[PDB]
Amino acid sequence: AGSIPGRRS
Amino acid sequence: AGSIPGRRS
Amino acid sequence: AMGSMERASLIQKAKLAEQAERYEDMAAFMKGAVEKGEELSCEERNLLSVAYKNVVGGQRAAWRVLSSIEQKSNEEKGPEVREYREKVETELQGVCDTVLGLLDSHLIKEAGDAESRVFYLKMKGDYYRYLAEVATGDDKKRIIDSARSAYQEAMDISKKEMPPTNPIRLGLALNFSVFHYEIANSPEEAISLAKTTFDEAMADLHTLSEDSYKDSTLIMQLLRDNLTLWT
Amino acid sequence: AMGSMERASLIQKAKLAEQAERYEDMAAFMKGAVEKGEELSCEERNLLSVAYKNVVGGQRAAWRVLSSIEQKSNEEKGPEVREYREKVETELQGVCDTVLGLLDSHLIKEAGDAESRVFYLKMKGDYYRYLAEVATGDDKKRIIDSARSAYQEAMDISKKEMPPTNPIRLGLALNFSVFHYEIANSPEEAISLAKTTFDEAMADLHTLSEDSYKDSTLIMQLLRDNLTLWT
Ligand SMILES: *Cc1ccc([N+](=O)[O-])c(N2CCC(O)CC2)c1
Ligand SMILES: *Cc1ccc([N+](=O)[O-])c(N2CCC(O)CC2)c1
Repeated sequence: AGSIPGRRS
Repeated sequence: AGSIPGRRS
Repeated sequence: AMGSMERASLIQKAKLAEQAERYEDMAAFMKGAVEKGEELSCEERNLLSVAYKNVVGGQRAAWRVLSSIEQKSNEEKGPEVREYREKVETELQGVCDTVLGLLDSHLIKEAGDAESRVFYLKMKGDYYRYLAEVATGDDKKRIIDSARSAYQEAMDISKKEMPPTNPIRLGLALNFSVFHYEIANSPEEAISLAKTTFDEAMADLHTLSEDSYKDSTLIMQLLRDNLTLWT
Repeated sequence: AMGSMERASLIQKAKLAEQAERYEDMAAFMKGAVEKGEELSCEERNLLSVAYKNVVGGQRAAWRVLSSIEQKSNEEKGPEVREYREKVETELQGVCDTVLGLLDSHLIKEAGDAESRVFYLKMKGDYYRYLAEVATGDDKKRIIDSARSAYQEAMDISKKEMPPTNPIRLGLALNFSVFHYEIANSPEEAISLAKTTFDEAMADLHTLSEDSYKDSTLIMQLLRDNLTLWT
């Protein structure tokens, strides 16, 4: 399913 | 303001 | 760089790159297709424009972010914001010069039908306009004149050869109005052009099929959106 | 390529590139910073990870689009979809090899504190996992083993040295569970690990400040989201 996403910027 | 946008894909 | 690949394979890979949102690849494939030396079909012209619009769109967005930071800084932040803004700016200028070079060698000179010639001259105006967005001083003046001249030739052809609802004619007028408002410090000319373009298209909608009506009214809404922001 | 730029300038330009969403630039700046040979601080490690996660994320998304098209094709569509999928795949593999090479020369060997060593070993597992997503056959087996070994060493350190709510420990367990589910064909191990990680973090939340509680519960929600999809 989902791994850790990158932080937004 | 806004020019023609590119089409989406 | 694409000289060993078949024209038809470059076009197919450009379509795949669009689906994959790989717009730098898409632009390289379409540059290779143009450099085969044959004229481009309607859909191939659209692929060329979409590819470069996305590449230069990312660069313009980044340049605006960096320019805003640089303007805020002028505590001593060091040369880094300016240096990096300059790097992005040079890359953007290189993409614009590449597109302009394709148009000059030899897309425009071989374009005889109104649909192709207007499309390419509008692109020429657009890419000089993107150069003008980052230019300063006297350089800015000549770049602005080059954008204006390309748009004006496209306008003259479009008014003689295309109905007022033609989507290319409408998009040309939209972008030339943005040029007047944002680049040439002529907001009244921008508003006049957008209003007249909208009104003349409205009066021609009755001639269109359902599908053409949808295409034309979509661009008319963009003219109206700009008029709402400008008035 | 960045050897002439100051370490501090590379770090500042990486932060600017993040703001400008120029992630390829960001990754090049952070590679240059790593190659200065000094250890990375907590925030510099985050910059390195964000940069490469975005680069390889775009490649993975494109590879999935192209792989799906290729699978649909197998009318004769010619070699183009396969050729272009292979091009993207090779580029993705090159980025993963670059990241793995930075970790091996010499980030992991110099990382003695648990926070740095676990972070780098989790990255090692992640980039072998991205290699495994595109690998076939016996190559896939050794790549899978390399991902598993990196994640397992990180898990062993994290369980000895970090509280069960530590965000790096939580994200490691999340990604190792995804490895089990998506790569290693071990959905039961994935579910067990996600459940045990969630439950042990829940029991430790009472020790945390408001800000740490927010950080830990955000990742716990990701574990719960996966458990909802898997059960
Ligand atoms: C693998 C992992 C686990 C936790 C966190 N975190 O809580 O910050 C991260 N970072 C996310 C923010 C940034 O993208 C760097 C990595 C990563
Ligand atoms: C400049 C302009 C005007 C109209 C249209 N159009 O109605 O298609 C376009 N295209 C938009 C779709 C694609 O991005 C190519 C250009 C452009």
